[PDB]
Formats: sequence, structure tokens, C-alpha cells
Amino acid sequence: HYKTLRYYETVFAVKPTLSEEEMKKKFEQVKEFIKQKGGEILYEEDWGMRQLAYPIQKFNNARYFLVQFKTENPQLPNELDFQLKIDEDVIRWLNIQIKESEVKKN
Ligand code: NA
Repeated sequence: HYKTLRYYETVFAVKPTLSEEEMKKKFEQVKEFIKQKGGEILYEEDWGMRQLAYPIQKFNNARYFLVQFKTENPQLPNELDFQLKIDEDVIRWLNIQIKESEVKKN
């Protein structure tokens, strides 16, 4: 059915020189940014430190977070992408539109 409420998944990688406390704060900041722009946070995963397939700004590891959200704001994925792009601490960002049935929980 045609519907303007859409579901999205965002995955981003934080540079490994931030402290555990800074990484978790970054995640909360991304969530609050999404919440600002008319998005409801449905789900979230912390994937911890992961080896990168190939280096990024001379880094071989990074901190991965994942968040799913829903919104009627069609520009939120554009917005989030720009925000994660310009954030110097976020060295990788990926935005995926997902189905409603792909929303997870716990
Ligand atoms: Na960035």
C-alpha cells in the first residue's frame, strides 16, 4: 500500500581513537538527531570494534553502530547522510530503506 510512513536502517562507523565514552555519546547524538527530524527509533545494535575490510583515513578498525527508525520526513535519510558525512569522527555511514517486516526488536 502507498504510505508516507517509511522505515529506514542506518549503520555508521566511528573512528577508533575516540574513547568508549565518546563512542556511546556519538551514538546517542545520532539518535537524538534522528528524533529531532521527525523519526522514531525502533531498534538499535552496538556491534563494537570491527576490523575494516580496507583502511579509512589510515584506520584499520572502527566502532559500528546500527539504528532502525520510521519517519514521514522524506528528507531524513538525506539529512542523516549529510550529517554523518561532515562529522569528522564518523568515517563510514550507510542508509538503507527497509520493509516494515524487517524491523527487529529486543
Ligand atoms: Na564523516
